[PDB]
Amino acid sequence: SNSGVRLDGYARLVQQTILCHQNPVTGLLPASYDQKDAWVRDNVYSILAVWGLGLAYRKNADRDEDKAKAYELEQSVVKLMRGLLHCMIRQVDKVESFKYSQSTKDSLHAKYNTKTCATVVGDDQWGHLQLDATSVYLLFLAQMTASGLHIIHSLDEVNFIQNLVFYIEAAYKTADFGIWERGDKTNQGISELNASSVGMAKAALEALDELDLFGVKGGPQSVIHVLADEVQHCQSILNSLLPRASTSKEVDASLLSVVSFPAFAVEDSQLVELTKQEIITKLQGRYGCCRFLRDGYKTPKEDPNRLYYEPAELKLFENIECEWPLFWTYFILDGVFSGNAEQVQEYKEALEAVLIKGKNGVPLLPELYSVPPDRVDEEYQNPHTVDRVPMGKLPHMWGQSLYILGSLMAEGFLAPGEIDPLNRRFSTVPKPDVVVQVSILAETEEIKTILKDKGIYVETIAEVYPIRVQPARILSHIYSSLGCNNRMKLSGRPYRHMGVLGTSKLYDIRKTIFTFTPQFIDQQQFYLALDNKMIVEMLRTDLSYLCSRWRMTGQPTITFPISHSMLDEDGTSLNSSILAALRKMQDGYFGGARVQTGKLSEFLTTSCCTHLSFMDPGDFKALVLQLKETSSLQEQADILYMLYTMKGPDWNTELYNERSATVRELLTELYGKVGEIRHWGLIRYISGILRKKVEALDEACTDLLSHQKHLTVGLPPEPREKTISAPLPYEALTQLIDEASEGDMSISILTQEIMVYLAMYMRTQPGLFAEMFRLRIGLIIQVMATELAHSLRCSAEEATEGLMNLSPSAMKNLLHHILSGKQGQWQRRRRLDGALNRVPVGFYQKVWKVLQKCHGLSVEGFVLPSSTTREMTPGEIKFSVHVESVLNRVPQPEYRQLLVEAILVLTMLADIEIHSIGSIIAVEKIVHIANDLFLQEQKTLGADDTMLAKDPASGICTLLYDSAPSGRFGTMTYLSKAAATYVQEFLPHSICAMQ
Amino acid sequence: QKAKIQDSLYCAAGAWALALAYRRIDDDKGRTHELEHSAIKCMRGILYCYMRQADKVQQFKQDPRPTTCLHSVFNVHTGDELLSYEEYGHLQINAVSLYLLYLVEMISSGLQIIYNTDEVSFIQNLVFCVERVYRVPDFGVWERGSKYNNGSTELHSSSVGLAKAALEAINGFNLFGNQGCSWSVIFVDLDAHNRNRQTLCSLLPRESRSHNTDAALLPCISYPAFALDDEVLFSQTLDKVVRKLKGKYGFKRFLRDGYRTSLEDPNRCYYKPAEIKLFDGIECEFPIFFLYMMIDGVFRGNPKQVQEYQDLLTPVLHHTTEGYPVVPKYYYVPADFVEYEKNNPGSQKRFPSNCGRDGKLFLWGQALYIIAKLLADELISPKDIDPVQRYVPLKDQRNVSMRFSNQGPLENDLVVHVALIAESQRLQVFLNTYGIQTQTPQQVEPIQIWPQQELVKAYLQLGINEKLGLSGRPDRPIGCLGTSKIYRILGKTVVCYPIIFDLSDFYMSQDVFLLIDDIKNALQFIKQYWKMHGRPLFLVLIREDNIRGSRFNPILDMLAALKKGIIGGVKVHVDRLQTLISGAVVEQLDFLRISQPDVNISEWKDKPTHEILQKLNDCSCLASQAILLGILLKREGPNFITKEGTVSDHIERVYRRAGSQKLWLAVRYGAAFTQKFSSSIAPHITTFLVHGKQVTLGAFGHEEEVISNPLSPRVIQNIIYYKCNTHDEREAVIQQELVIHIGWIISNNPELFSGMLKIRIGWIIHAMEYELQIRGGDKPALDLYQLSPSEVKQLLLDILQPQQNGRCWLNRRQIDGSLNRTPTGFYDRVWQILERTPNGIIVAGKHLPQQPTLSDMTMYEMNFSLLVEDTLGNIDQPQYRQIVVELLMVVSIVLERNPE
Repeated sequence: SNSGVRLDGYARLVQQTILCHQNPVTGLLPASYDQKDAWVRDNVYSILAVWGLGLAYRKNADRDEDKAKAYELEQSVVKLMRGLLHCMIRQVDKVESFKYSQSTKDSLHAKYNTKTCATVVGDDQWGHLQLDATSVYLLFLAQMTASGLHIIHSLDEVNFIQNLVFYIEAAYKTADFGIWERGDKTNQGISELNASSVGMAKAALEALDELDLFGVKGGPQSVIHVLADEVQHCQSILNSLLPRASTSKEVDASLLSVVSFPAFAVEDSQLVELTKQEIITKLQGRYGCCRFLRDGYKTPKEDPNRLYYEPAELKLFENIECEWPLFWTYFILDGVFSGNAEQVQEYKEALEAVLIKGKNGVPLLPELYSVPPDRVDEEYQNPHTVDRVPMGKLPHMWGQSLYILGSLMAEGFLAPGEIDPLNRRFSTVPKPDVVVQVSILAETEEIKTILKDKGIYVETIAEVYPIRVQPARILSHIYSSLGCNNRMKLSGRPYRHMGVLGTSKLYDIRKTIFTFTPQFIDQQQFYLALDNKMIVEMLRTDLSYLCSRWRMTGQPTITFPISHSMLDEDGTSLNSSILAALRKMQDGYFGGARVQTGKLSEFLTTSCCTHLSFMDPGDFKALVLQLKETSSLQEQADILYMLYTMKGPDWNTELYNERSATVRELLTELYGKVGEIRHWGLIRYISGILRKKVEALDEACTDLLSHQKHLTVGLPPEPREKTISAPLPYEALTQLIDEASEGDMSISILTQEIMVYLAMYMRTQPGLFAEMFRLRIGLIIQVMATELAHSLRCSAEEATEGLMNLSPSAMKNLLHHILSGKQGQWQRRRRLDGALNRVPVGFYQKVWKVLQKCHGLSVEGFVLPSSTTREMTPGEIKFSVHVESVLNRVPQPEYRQLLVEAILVLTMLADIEIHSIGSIIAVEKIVHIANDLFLQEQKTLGADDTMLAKDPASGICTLLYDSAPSGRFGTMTYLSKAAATYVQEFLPHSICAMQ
Repeated sequence: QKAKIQDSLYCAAGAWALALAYRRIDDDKGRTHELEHSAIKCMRGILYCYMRQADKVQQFKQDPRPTTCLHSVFNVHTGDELLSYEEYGHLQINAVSLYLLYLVEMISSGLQIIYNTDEVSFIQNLVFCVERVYRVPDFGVWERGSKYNNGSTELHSSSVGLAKAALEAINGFNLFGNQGCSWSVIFVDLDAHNRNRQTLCSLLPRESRSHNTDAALLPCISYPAFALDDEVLFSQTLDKVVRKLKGKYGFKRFLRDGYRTSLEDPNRCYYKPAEIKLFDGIECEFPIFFLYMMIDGVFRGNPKQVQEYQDLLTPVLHHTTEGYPVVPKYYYVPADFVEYEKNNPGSQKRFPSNCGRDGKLFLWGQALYIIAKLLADELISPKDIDPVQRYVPLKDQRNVSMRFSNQGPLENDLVVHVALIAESQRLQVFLNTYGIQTQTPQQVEPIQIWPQQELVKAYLQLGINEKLGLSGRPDRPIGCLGTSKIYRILGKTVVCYPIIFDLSDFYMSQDVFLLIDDIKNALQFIKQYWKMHGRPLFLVLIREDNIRGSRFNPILDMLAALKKGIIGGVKVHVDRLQTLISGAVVEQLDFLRISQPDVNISEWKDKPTHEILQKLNDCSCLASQAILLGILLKREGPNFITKEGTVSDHIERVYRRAGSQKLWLAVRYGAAFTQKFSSSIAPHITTFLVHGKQVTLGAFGHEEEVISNPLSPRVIQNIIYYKCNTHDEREAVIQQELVIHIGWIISNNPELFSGMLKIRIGWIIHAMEYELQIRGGDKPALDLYQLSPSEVKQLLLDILQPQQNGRCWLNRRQIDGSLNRTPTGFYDRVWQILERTPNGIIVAGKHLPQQPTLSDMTMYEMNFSLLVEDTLGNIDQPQYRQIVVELLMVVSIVLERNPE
């Protein structure tokens, strides 16, 4: 039959192409060419064609010979998988070291060896950080296990896989070198985040949710357990940074793999179409496409025997990116997968023209086509016009295997439902909604009586003896024991916080029902849970978030017990906010989700249940006396702090002759009486002494960083100012915050609070951060202090004391008011704008445009050369930070605003004239000339001297600051006149203005 | 960081047995899966470790030696070698055979271990390398080998038995499991299996020459091997081992075994002489053999033995903290009972070893214990643990393959088919005129007849791999049993005839009596050692030059006897070849498609080259031509050019002409010139060595070389050719004919050579020369170089006769002394004399002190006999030696009859 002949031809092709270099025993093919190495990604990718051929042969075998062929293919791919797994399992020490903290030195090697599976290079001669390879390996391992090919034999391998799951679970906040092993855009590799790694890791994490490695004949302990919060975080990160691969690359063709056949992890198909169209418009060429803009690989320049690209990429690597047909061969598979046919034929016809015929007349895919070294000038004027020639190695197993698999799939022998048995092709189907269940409990009989007074029927903590409730930290400590082994030196999952997605589900521990309360009602960590409105808003946000995704099965369950702190001052009734929240929970509409209340008895029959099997059994004495006798919280806090700093970090004060009362002990019991008075004047002080740290700070920091913003900690000036431009570990971030905060102590708590508020508000309303590029905490706090001082008309110390006393909700309200933006009226506005440096949305583009027609813009001696226009691009961050550094030389915010206005008016006026100034423009001279003209006009009008005053240290009339921008008497006209006069001063006696 | 191969394999087998037992439950909750996966992982790891070393296998395939031996000990963490071969030997073949047997057993069970086709090639090369284990000595199971422990290798019967069992198991089996067409089969040679069986049978009563008995003989005649299918001899060996090695706390390794005893010290790897005498009486006890005995008992269906061994094993067993059973490795005696135990054997109590309380265990012992307990508890059946049916009872040994014939065990009435093919049409019609029916090769057009070299080349082409580098099956001649089958090459049937019929450069192939005898011997060999299904095929060819006029009658006699139907008690059948071919199973080889003289030496030595050339040109006598060619070769060289081409070509032509004319002296001279040797000396020397005798190669009255261990053909050839260049001219061919005749006679009449230990060809040559001279009497003695092969054979058989009266007793004594014959029981009589001789015995100036021989050797040890023979070999006159031996026998008898 024709099918048999086609299968025989494909088998001959794959045998002659890939299987000829299998390297028996080891099972790992060489990574092409005469390199004598084995890359993990290529080894994983070069097996899909063989797997598909075996799958196609198996269903139509019905014969002894075809049975033998399919058996050989499956056994060979199994051997390759085992050989790949051996190299990773030989390096358990690196995985264990990487499980705690994140560093480049404790990472698995990216290039393993041939026979004997040894190491070839050290830890300082290559970039050994590739999460995508491990993610794709795990995803394909799960897919093959679902297919029915045994790859796992021993139970210790299950523990190793569980450890690797935690090894790759932190990819959403870990920076790696990248798929291209070249760090960021330029050389001298610096670790940075990219969307490809998280996109590859999310699908791998999702695949191993409940897939057993022992097949249909497994047991209780055969399934890998994964969480759900990490998947949601990765999805959010990918959605935030979908259009751009990273913060340094505008677009990368590697995003195709994420949004195509391997590892479908995407939503909002409009984004898929947008990124596909962008890639097609930007990277398409004549015989292929480029990886990314400005790459110099295999170029007649760059001196290839030299690494660490010098910062001289002006035009030496522009429009000469060679080609890469891999993105072309991905498109045919992407089209043929879901529903496209005409695109498949078009891409196949395009690809057949670029093919090269070698020995025995078989398809061969070249790596890249290099531009001729002589015809380089023509390409600069006529891009994508000059013919190219092949260059470099071309035994590309990856592209050849992908093309063979695509051709086999298009031939119709195999169906799309066989390659993926997990049904990952239906990720674009909308989910309508989810109903949320909420249970209400009373802490004691008094609370139950109070709720039954108002008509709310609940049950106490008792009477439900079969069901028990404990906080979520116990759940985290219990989870910290999964996948632990003593012989192999494995410590299990490290301790981490638990989200709402984990506590919602029910749990089974030794034939018992367990329920865990949400984390945000914890009072022994921070004071954020001491405010009722705060509790209400976090509850609403958590309800909305839980109702949003809920990608699990069954209805969720939330337990919200009422504590003693939720009552009023008299302790005889619940607060108005609490009763309003419960009444809104009733009637099935609260926040932005449907809420149904009841009793735990009914929710038991319909709720997700999780079975846990790993838990189954296998003179200071005078000072102390003064402390005892004295009263008032101020004196107690002062003496406790002094004794702690002097002699009592852990020393016993001996205050009680019977019980040894430590300094930490007394400080902790101080919280009990501090909480009752609700005195927000020393609770922050004592929290600073105890050095309490807010949980989930690192995720907030990475969320703030992912929005293309630069963070800053500390008060000015520099070097004390820091700049966190990359994510940092929790301990490193805490120590950096402490060093920036110095000995003021409370500054660290205030900065953490402000960061929490900013992270919370960014998600809800990501539109108020426009016109801002760099966030400085110290300037923000100074702004709040100055605003409070103005509002209360008091001294700075009184304003700071009032700000410290302010409730956290009041602090949030003040921050929102400041961010929204809602003599003495115009000067205050100018001062605020200069302090927050709210530049317009297109200032940098106009600056670049005017720079293109002059030699530079000098400010108070410092000059910005015009040669920078060709070394950078307007979209590049370095240009923006350079202009900001040039601008912020003056300390006065009013001067900064005047500088900005004068620059903008100069850019506007430059459009009318068509000429080149060819000279340095000093804007301070423009401002001084405009001020002199305004002074002369006001003197001509007849104003007395008192009105036309002089500033103490700037020489600019305060009435000029008071002047409105527009109008017939505004500063804009004076600035324009001064700019025109200066331009005429350096013009060849002719303007020739025309528009 | 050290690991063996036996313990891991035994643990894997125990895990597989436990999983097989657990398979019987449909709700096993994956317990069986873990055990199958662990066994598969262990097998894969061992296979990877074996295939890691590839150069050593290729080297061992050509020149086996301890240097080229495969390593057996390596690091566990990375699977790499750790300790040098100069401190462990690394020569052990039992492990490979046991691994192959367990692997084929597991594959037949239903497991999968082989991935691709390269593993098939590796298994084929492993089989090829292990096929030649019957000659190379091993280091033994215990790694010590000799009891003296000096650094010598010896033959072990257990290794031969295990290799034979693996060879039987691996024959004709699909390695891929359920599915397989032509790329999962293994080919075996019957000659190697036959030789292994002969070696096992010859060396079965005694495990080794230096060991009377050993406990290592148990796992080879038991469940792991099940290779002794003799019943009476197996029972005798079992009774002997039980009687001689039974102990209170278990079974000892062997007598006089100072293995990790109290007196042993960790400062001398090799034991000093006479230390073994001091080391007796403190031998350790190993209770692991109780489990093997219990397994044998349950396999044989004898519950009483199982109960008795369970009751014996109950008290010695230890317990853990949780009470889990413990099997300690060995038992030792404290130093305060070293001497008291010697007086009373076993009356005192021993002490447990370190691995009997906590922190140390014995995985092999625990695995054997759990296997034995599982077998005893009836949780499984003997059929399940033996899917291949290694052990069969007496009533089923009727139609098995490779073990017993269809006629029954105690029956031998096989009928062999014989095919008659002519050579020429004239010979065919000449035979037909006398009533003889033969068919010309031109009338069997569908059938083709090929020589033996084609099959050897086809076998050589097999087993070649390019990824690793494989040379395939070595170029070795194929035995008669292999050629007795019919093959199919490229769709064409291939038949071959035995190597006796092809033209041979030697001279005895022209004597028809030798051909009659050798075809009769081949027929007897086929009758005795044929076990395949289907009647064997025999091909005979008759050549026109064979009759040669007057020599045409006895050929008629043999062929008429063949037509009658019976040849010396052997039944034969004759018919057309095509009729026999049809309806018969044909072997398939499918790999190919996939892939007095007037010249004296002294007188003519100084003659010039031109004179010698002219004399050669104008002379017609054969002897003068041969001597002139020899002088030219010695003086000028083999590359010289004469009137008839090169010197070598002229020598070959004159040698062939002499063979055609059959003048024996010239043929022998030419054969000596051509430096040709027979390809059967190695089997003869190896069977002589395995028998217990010794052979020495040399000339009478000159230097002689003694051989005590098997050697490569190259070294023996070089030694004999150097000796031949030293002393004489034609002694090479005479020695070859004598050795082939002696080997044939001892193979067909072993009882004839009884009483002789050292076989010397030169002394036997002098013996028949003297006898022929005596027979000649007044007539001058005939030269032995001109004797026909039949006359030489008759003379050798006449001298080999036990001799009778009538002739002079001096001649009889001379013949007996020349043959080095010794009376039966002479060695034991000498030993008893030495025991009752306080001073010693001095002969020919040699001294035999009593203390070292009594403190080193024992009653039946062969090295004491070797020392006695060396002492007695200094006698020059053989008659004097015979008289001395008779006097020694008389002294022994007289002294034994009276102890006063």
